[PDB]
Amino acid sequence: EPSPYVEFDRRQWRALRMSTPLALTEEELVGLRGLGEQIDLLEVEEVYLPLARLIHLQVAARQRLFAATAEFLGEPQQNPDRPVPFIIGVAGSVAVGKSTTARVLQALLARWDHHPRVDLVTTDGFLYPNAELQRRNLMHRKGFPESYNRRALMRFVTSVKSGSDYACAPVYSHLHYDIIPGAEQVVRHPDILILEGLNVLQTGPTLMVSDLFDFSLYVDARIEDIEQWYVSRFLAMRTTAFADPESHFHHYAAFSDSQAVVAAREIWRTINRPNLVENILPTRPRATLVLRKDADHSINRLRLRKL
Amino acid sequence: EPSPYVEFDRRQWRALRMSTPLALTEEELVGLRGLGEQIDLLEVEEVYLPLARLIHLQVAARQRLFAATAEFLGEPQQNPDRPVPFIIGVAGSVAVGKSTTARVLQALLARWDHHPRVDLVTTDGFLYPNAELQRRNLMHRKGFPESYNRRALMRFVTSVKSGSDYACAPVYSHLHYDIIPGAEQVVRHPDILILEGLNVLQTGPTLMVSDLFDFSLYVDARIEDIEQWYVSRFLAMRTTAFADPESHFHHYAAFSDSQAVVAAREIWRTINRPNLVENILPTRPRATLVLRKDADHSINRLRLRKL
Ligand SMILES: Nc1ncnc2c1ncn2[C@@H]1O[C@H](COP(=O)(O)OP(=O)(O)OP(=O)(O)O)[C@@H](O)[C@H]1O
Ligand SMILES: Nc1ncnc2c1ncn2[C@@H]1O[C@H](COP(=O)(O)OP(=O)(O)OP(=O)(O)O)[C@@H](O)[C@H]1O
Ligand code: NA
Ligand code: NA
Repeated sequence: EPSPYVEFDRRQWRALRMSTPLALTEEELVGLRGLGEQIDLLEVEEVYLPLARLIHLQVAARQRLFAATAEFLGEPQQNPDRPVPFIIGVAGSVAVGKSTTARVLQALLARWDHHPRVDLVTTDGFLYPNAELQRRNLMHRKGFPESYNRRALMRFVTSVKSGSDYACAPVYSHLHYDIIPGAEQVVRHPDILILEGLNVLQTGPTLMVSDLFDFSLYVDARIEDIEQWYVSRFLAMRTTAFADPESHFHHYAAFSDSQAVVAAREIWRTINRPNLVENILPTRPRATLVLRKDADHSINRLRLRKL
Repeated sequence: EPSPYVEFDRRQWRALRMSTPLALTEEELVGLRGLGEQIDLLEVEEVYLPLARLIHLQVAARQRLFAATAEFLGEPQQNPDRPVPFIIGVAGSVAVGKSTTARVLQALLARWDHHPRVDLVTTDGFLYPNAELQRRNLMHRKGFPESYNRRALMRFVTSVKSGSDYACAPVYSHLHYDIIPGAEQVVRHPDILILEGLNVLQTGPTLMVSDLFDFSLYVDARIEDIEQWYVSRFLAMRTTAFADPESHFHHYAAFSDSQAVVAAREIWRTINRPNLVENILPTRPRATLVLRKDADHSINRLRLRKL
């Protein structure tokens, strides 16, 4: 029976790469790869290149849609070379790899003919300050929809896509586990804006950023695996981030593999997992493209929305 | 501050009509107008013509989007003259005029160059049978999301848009207040499919028909007015539909203006109003175009989604 989707195995997907050129060194893929991630240039070749090709085919097509409305509205023509920014959403669970997926994607798309301004904005900075979360009894729901200033987030994307000269987003510090005072990321009329976060794909009683997306990615994996990835990465961070005396979680550095595992699982059980199940996963159905990962972080399956 | 929307007054909207021809007689508008509706050829000129123009501009544009994905997928070209059907959703409250709005729209779009097959499907037929509603304790929630076989509805639209040769939908009888046994509406690869219902625009934890829409209309009016329209129409039906001895509500024909008013308001209070507030109105934010009506049924304002 008919389906809005079309699935592929990596062999199948690899072939749609067609002629697409690989413009990234292995030293560059590294500065994009997050701790624990297994992405290599091969995967970028058989998976991210076709995806970049697809996206570019749609970037031009997606604008005929706006032009039409512009033609209808009698309005003049586009603004000869400052089009409606193509907005891309990247969603997925904590520790699934989306952050890397988002960075690799921005790199590939920026290295394109004529060289388009491709900005990447994570929703981290749209989290409420710890003081504000403390006030709303939310310090233990960081990552849940309500922990974000979803209104500010919407004003931001709406602004950039509505053709603004520049827009600002706050900045979150992963070292201090909090929003950075006075800091800001400025975005100037990009050609493509990539928005990455746990729920970007959420719908609601109001127009949300998921409604402004022209294309969307959802990095997926078996829930047991992600937990394994989360915990492993947690243990792994004892000698990297947590090692730093400035880290809000420096006390974790001294944990034993054993107590660190216990600590990691508890956080996952009480926070990240509930949010994945209750909020993130239910948005997967409408992702333009879903990247399914095997326990080894390898992307070997894909589901595309043809409808 | 930027907005995804752009509003118009009828004067403003009237002008976007541009050159669009009026191909409907006043005798034809009548066979489309529902009891209580005040729509006339003037309104069709200053409101429905621009709208038809807009939609046609998008019908071609919207397909460059599919072609792109087809080009990417290596797939051959479209099927030379049986394109991806353009799906249009029309939503709104009971008694707001959408049913008429939907019929007038189908008429206008069918009377177009090359003459496209424009089918209209109301979600009435996707309601569960009274026996089935009785079983789910839903006979008093007819119109609410749960009273519809939303899965069958999705299979239907998915099927038509996925390029099916033909698809079937059940048929609802307004005379018998129930689904008609063995009846079916067959839709054959339309060029445009109009889907009209109370909630068509609903989103959820799963891919829904709102997600397959290429354009959407939401007929709006002040809630107090709609109630007035509902009640008036209810009274008015004592000498038309209810007069028929076959009517499931024939007993209403004998009501006095007074007890009929009481009866009408109760139904509105307990069913239609709650559903408008809790389910329909919350979907308005994402309608491509909203037709705002003044107490006299006159459309004098419009809100278009430019984003
Ligand atoms: N305490 C931390 N210090 C630094 N980085 C952290 C910390 N916790 C999580 N991270 C994340 O590690 C990410 C890079 O790895 P990856 O790209 O695999 O992240 P992820 O899977 O999206 O996980 P997360 O949602 O925690 O970022 C950075 O984007 C950063 O947000
Ligand atoms: N008992 C009834 N008998 C016949 N038609 C009815 C009855 N109740 C409501 N209607 C509706 O009257 C509609 C035509 O008028 P209009 O186009 O104004 O309807 P509407 O505002 O959408 O109201 P409704 O949702 O009740 O159809 C028909 O589509 C039919 O569904
Ligand atoms: Na910028
Ligand atoms: Na047909």
